[PDB]
Amino acid sequence: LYCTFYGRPYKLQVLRVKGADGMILG
Amino acid sequence: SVSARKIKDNAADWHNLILKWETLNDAGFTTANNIANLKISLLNKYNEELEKLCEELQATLDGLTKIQVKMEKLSSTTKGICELENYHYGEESKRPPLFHTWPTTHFYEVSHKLLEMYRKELLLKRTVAKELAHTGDPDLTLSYLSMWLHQPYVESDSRLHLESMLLETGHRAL
Repeated sequence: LYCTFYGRPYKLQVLRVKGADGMILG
Repeated sequence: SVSARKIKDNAADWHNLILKWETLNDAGFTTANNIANLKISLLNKYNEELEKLCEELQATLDGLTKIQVKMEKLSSTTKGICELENYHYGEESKRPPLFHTWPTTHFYEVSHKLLEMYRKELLLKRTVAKELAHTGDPDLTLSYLSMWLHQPYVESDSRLHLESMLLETGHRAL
């Protein structure tokens, strides 16, 4: 994921996602 | 006449790309002075105006990145004639007919030096645009604006070197 916080670039990597039906991925 | 058309193509490309770099730098300095005035005007005493000023500073930076990719295309173009010719002519050719007296290795030297200066200057401008909106020390803000305005990685002598290509392409009158 990319975002630009006030000019500064930021890159993030998604490790874990938990959603509203209650399933947890890796 | 085959190489003649591309050498007088690349001289005109070098001159118009330097003028477009200067116009984009002047517009970028006006917007950097505006965002520095806005941050000091809040610190002595918004995010839509600050984000808009950051977005159009990024628009100036991607314009300069397009100019940098064009300068990359210009030097590989010239490098080729170096080889082809040098090899085909092979040696036994200490008489290369160019325009007046140069070989093509001087054209490699001039294009290589100009590529190195503008490539380092773009990285300095990217660091200035990365760190400008988050500092608070006004000595550092005057320093960052001075690095935008005065361009410390570009030598003056290379501009003299560009005139040597314009004396060796005949677009200017002798």
